[PDB]
Amino acid sequence: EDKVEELLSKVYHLENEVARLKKLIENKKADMKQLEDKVEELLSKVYHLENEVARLKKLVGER
Amino acid sequence: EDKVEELLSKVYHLENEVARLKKLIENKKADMKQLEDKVEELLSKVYHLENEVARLKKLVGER
Amino acid sequence: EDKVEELLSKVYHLENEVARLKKLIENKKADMKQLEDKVEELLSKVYHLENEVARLKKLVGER
Repeated sequence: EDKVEELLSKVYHLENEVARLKKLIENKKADMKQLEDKVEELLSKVYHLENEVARLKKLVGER
Repeated sequence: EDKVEELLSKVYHLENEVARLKKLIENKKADMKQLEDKVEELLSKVYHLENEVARLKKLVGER
Repeated sequence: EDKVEELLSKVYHLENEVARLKKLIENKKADMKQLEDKVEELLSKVYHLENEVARLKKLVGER
């Protein structure tokens, strides 16, 4: 093929691949956000358990 | 340089950079999957601790 | 427009979009690293709570 057609085809292929990757990145970003939310909730559930365990230790006099 | 050579070089550089980024995205996706698994396990370990703490509170009569 | 100008413009647009995506990927990688650290800490906080709960169960004789 002539070089101009070659180039047009390679550029179009790149445009489609960049679009596909941009959609994947976006999806990974949203997945990360959801995971970050779950980790923040886990941090709070753990802190609550730490306080409940401390209170049980005080009740039974465990140092 | 002539514009056709310029373009061919810029396109090749883009192809290599898009490949490199596609491999990075793929790697980030797999890392996310593994992390999601660890977070699901943490959710279960926390729920189990919540049940064990509740049962201890009942045993000692802690409201 | 002539095809050479067309191509130069499409290539420049691709270069800018690839740069933008590379910066997003990099940012997602660093966010993942920070999240992985928080998950490793959560794993340790959970293990510690499991040991504290086990010790409380032994103290009160709960099987």
